[PDB]
Amino acid sequence: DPVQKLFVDKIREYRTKRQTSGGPVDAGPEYQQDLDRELFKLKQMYGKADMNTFPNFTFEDP
Amino acid sequence: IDMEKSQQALVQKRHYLFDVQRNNIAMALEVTYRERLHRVYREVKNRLDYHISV
Repeated sequence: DPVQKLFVDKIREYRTKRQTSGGPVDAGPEYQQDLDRELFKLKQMYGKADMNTFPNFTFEDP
Repeated sequence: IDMEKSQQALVQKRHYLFDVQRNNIAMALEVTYRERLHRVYREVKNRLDYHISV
């Protein structure tokens, strides 16, 4: 199973990725701008509510 | 005489109008109830879902 060089190569490279992931590695500002735009469209589709605010409607009657 | 008898029977059956009015009021409130339930449940569903999205 280890004889195939490519499998072990990918394995070790991903291992290195995991250790370097102590923090996420190689974001790059492009990453941040993409996050910005996609989160913006997501929230705009959803709304302007808080991250985790449990709201209420304050009902009424006819 | 016959007209008097007939309108007397009409008077007897009178109550239907008021009863319809009460029926209207009652189940109006009831389905207001049920839609408020739907509203809260759906809202919390949406609020929790925009986190799975992220």
